[PDB]
Amino acid sequence: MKILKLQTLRGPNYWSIHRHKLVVMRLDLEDLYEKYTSDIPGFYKGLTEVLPSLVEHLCSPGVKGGFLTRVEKGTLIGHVIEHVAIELQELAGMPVGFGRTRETSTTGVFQVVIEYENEQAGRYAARAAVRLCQSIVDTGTYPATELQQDLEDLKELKNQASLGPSTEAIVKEAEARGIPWTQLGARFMIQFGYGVNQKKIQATLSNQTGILGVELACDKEGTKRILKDAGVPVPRGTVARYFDELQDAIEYVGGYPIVIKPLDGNHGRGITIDVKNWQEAEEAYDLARKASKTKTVIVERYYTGKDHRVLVVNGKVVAVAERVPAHVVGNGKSTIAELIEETNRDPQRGDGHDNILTRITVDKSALDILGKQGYSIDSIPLKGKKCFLRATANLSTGGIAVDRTDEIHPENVWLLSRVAKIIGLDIAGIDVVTEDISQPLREVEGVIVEVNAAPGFRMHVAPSRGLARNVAGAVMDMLFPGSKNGRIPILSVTGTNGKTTTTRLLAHIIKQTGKVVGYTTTDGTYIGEYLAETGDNTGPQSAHLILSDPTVEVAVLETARGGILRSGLGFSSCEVGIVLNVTADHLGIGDIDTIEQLAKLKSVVAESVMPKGYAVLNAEDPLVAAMADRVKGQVAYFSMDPNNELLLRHTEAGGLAAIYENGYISILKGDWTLRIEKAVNVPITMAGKAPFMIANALAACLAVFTQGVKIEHIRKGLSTFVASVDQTPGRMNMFNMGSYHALVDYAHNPASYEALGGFVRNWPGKRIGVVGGPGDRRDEDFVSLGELAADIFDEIIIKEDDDTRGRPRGNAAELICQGVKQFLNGIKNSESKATYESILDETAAINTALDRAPIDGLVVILPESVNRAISLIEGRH
Amino acid sequence: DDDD
Ligand SMILES: Nc1ncnc2c1ncn2[C@@H]1O[C@H](COP(=O)(O)OP(=O)(O)OP(O)(O)=S)[C@@H](O)[C@H]1O
Ligand SMILES: Nc1ncnc2c1ncn2[C@@H]1O[C@H](COP(=O)(O)OP(=O)(O)OP(O)(O)=S)[C@@H](O)[C@H]1O
Ligand SMILES: *N[C@@H](CCCNC(N)=[NH2+])C(=O)O
Ligand SMILES: *N[C@@H](CCCNC(N)=[NH2+])C(=O)O
Ligand SMILES: [Mg+2]
Ligand SMILES: [Mg+2]
Ligand SMILES: [Mg+2]
Repeated sequence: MKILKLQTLRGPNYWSIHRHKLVVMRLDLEDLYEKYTSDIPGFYKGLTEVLPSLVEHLCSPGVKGGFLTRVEKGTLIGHVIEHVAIELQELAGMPVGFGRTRETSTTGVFQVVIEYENEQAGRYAARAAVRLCQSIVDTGTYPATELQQDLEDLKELKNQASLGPSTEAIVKEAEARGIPWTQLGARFMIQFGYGVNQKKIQATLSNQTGILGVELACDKEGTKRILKDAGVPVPRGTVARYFDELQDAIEYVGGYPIVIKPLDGNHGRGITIDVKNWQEAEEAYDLARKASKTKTVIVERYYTGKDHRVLVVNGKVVAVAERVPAHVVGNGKSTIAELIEETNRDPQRGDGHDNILTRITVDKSALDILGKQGYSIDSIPLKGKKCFLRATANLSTGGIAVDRTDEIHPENVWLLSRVAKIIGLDIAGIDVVTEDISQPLREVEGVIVEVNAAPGFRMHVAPSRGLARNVAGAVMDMLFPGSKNGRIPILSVTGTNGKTTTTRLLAHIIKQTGKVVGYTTTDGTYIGEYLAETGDNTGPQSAHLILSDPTVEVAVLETARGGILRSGLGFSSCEVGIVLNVTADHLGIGDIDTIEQLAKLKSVVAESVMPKGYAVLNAEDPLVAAMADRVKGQVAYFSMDPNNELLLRHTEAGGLAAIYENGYISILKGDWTLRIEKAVNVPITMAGKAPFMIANALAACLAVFTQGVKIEHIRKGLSTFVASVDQTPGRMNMFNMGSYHALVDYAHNPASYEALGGFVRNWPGKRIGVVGGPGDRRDEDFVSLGELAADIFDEIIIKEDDDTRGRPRGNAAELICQGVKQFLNGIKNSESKATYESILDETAAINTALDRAPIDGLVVILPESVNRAISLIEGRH
Repeated sequence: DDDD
């Protein structure tokens, strides 16, 4: 076994839709290629003793233990490998239930697809499955120590790539509302929505949470001063840094009892709660001073009453929880000694940062605290009354929370909303000390102890003594007020031969409307009028740049098959999904070997259209038109032939099609025809000479029309879009230098070659052509390119791309020469005797083409890089 | 700090 390639899919992909997280591996079965499990000695027993849990795999039999029966009858090792990967990452607590195995075109390599929950965990499970199976086939068993090591590694990977419970809850709510979410790579920040409609959270702080409010909340004395200036009942306190100031401060606060705490600390380090005389105040002051990071200590009046935590979101009180400290009740005539471990044996209690109820930790400090209680270990509680173990009233110690949201007085709700607004926090956690939350804080001597930014709502979604509150729902309501997701209109263009031109035309048409358009094409990624990134930029890694930009209002993405194969789609759904054509030209790349597979791959865009969205399909292409079914949302057809029976039948019942009827780009809305332009006033069509450009224009116009763009804007965008170097880098570019003309294009496959010929053959001048193709394509494609170039052109100059993609140098050139020779030998008389010659350098090829251009001739260039041809023709004026 |  040898792992040849390991890819991870994060969106809708070729293998599945709605199963976004997948991992696909090319596994080489060098020696066990046709060895079934029944033909491997001792394989079944070793496998079933290493992992008995496989008995739960309801395989193709569909019954409990069916996979075991499949192994019994003899099965290929790829199937057991995918199953062992599923079970290996399932034992680590990660439920996954998708798996596939396929035979590739090459002899000994399989493709194995495993569902994952964590990317690193999924890759690790895929890598470990083959090692486990190889060890079983070599020795008959797998060591238990290695199995435990692998499970521990998987659990560590799951823990490492995990959000927090607050972020988990908020992300789960956003997913439930259909709002897209992505993980930023900087500071554990999560981005919701797209473009101008996006928001950001870290754990509870949002992108609208103020720096000033957070800093004021972190400052205890500043918060107290601000709240006192606003009439909020804060505790009467003072600060002190030297020993001699203690007596004066205690006089100022109003007597006894008092509270001594540090200015800065964590988990209540060195905070005394209740002191009533001198000496204990002195030791508490010493402890707090040695616990504070700045030697300074708050001393305030002690206020009796229970401790409540009030959560305020968007100025509204969402949840109120009373914090009861760790305690036991002897109502069953049992004392502390039994109950301390009786409570610890309850499944609700747990450690870590997931189970909120913690075990009652009997610390030495806790022993001292229960010493101050006035009772002992075996002292039975009187009458069955609460007896406490600590006084901090915190969940970490082992206390409980009681829901009090339905009992808070309306005046208290108003006061706490005012406190949150005064501090300046959109989400705040306010600590109140009061004898009764159902009465106003003025009647009882209730006080506001502190205000916390980025509070944890972990005690409100699981009170354990009351009703849970949907805090994540309130946060998501604050982030997205109405029934609004964070989506911007997404238009995904896919197809074999017209993605870039259609994407640019769509971007121009939408730019006619006053909107900022972020679009990614083969040339580069643009936002508005300015280039955001250079390169290929046709995969999800460039779609994320557009979808995360804060200024983009409409996203237009050219979605090539390469990105879908590599890592799937960069988005869950698209508003418009355009499929232009599917031609079997570059077959053999990846697992794609038949045009049916290519159609299935390109259908991912069509099947990703949301139910309220549109799928713009070419009715003239049978494979693309076959995608009409299995598409959620409406279908709109475009056809260059106005008499297409399928399109007419579609328009009769419903509408939303586009045709080219009588020198007119027309939209059919059922029984209504709306003409846009004469198709000779559209510059890219070149006075209607290029039909493929007209098809691209039809697709773009239909796509914008389905989204409500006015006909006037479509007309203006279609008229003002130019097919020259100013806008189109290498798409149908004319260059005129007087004596002749230069056509630079991007043709590299037989379909685009035929489309190019359909326009070149109408030129009345001499036809010189420099042709070529990428080196990673099949030989038959090169032969077809050569024969088509022979058919259409009069002078042939064959060049092979410098980046040959692993193919030996030259081979493609002589095979295109073989194709042109075959076409030449297929002619009896001198009907077309085009001259042929091959030079393998781009500069030499274009120089030779431009050197011997006669009067009124046409020289067509199909270079590896557009910038080379652009610069070469710019230098020569 | 964090999740106060
Ligand atoms: N002046 C006071 N009167 C009565 N109870 C108080 C007073 N100050 C604090 N407490 C109680 O002590 C608890 C902890 O007070 P804090 O001001 O939160 O001290 P701390 O150093 O911030 O500890 P943490 O980390 O915030 S729990 C509060 O939740 C109250 O229950
Ligand atoms: N609808 C069409 N049908 C056939 N050929 C077309 C069509 N639209 C454009 N072409 C030709 O195909 C060439 C290359 O296609 P482009 O639209 O420029 O880029 P592309 O389709 O994205 O190709 P890739 O995938 O980026 S290599 C163009 O220069 C045209 O000559
Ligand atoms: N509760 C927490 C808030 C501090 C601000 N948070 C961040 N991430 N700057 C605290 O430290 O009190
Ligand atoms: N309190 C916060 C902690 C999780 C975020 N921190 C890191 N390092 N991911 C939460 O989300 O509850
Ligand atoms: Mg507190
Ligand atoms: Mg605090
Ligand atoms: Mg392109």
